[PDB]
Amino acid sequence: ITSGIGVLPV
Amino acid sequence: GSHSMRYFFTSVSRPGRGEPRFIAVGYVDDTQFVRFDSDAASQRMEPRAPWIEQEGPEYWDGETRKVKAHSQTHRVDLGTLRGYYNQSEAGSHTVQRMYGCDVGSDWRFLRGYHQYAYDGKDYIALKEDLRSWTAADMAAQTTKHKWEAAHVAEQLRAYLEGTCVEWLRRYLENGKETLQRTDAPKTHMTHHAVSDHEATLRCWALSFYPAEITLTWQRDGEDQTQDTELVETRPAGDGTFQKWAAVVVPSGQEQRYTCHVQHEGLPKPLTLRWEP
Amino acid sequence: MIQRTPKIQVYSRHPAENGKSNFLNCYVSGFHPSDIEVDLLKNGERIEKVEHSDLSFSKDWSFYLLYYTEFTPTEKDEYACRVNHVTLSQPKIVKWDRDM
Repeated sequence: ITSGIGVLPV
Repeated sequence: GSHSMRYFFTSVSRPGRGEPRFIAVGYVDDTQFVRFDSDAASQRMEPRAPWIEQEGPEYWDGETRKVKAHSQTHRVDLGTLRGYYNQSEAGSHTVQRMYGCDVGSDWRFLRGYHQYAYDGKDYIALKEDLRSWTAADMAAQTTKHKWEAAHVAEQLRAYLEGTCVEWLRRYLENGKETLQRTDAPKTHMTHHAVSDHEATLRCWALSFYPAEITLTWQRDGEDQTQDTELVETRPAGDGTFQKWAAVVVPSGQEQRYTCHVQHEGLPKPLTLRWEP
Repeated sequence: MIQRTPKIQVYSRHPAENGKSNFLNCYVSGFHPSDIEVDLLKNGERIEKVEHSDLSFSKDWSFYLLYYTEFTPTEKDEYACRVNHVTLSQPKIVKWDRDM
């Protein structure tokens, strides 16, 4: 299960 | 033993034409199980293993949407990073991200990772604690105040200690004969006349899982990392791995030496010798 | 900015025996950047029917692939792996040694 949250642009 | 999950995401810019290459992949320990590839036809997340397949068509839908968001995120990143480093539009650049969780044998959360690289090199990672960041330089010190203002750490903590782990067991529980197996190595050893009076002794380890394994030499009962050769553990194609360490010796001094193996699969540490 | 040349290993999935079925692998590790070219040759002729794994990466961020192809060893047959990378002057031909 990959994350729908975190994972933002730099 | 302890287990884990990792996701690997890579994006590669193609300056002289196209949008960027995007590949994703997931591993439960050393077994791949899912994959997305931008270039390849379907534009879906695709099962890569047999045990994962059973999940219904909203598992895959969700995964596909989420995976496309990541890839839009890396799309913007590559261009931002050009911004940060005043780089030309005519190089090709690379963003990898990696994350996932470790569990103990009790199956409970053990640790978490989240690490980001640009052009092969650490850019920012979170530290293994109540959550802070490590910025490789002043360009990434920027993504720091940026990610701190957004509470980005807390958002990942929640995923890593939360659904990452809750979901890891669902794959262990369901993929048991593929994932909870521990195959011992099928060891053997070969001899090769190479010179006039100096020969080779390769010691082979075939088809084992998991992939951790040590293979040491001993001239007369001590370690010998110098004068050996040790090829990096490779996978065989059939779910198991291969590996070998060899050693150049003098002719008629072969019984001196001993290949020592350690592995999860072995209750007891092994040892071979040029008997035949 | 940082380049890293590939490390190649060529080998069969099982131990070889003339005239039995087996898979021939070329395993390429430790490279950067990702763009790479890898053929499998038989008597120095590219073999079309080859497959390969989804690109992934190691703890130092360098990439690795596996390429493979069904085959039957024999005495006369000669098998190699040919490779190109942004770090390689000409290509790199690595033969298969039954005892490697």
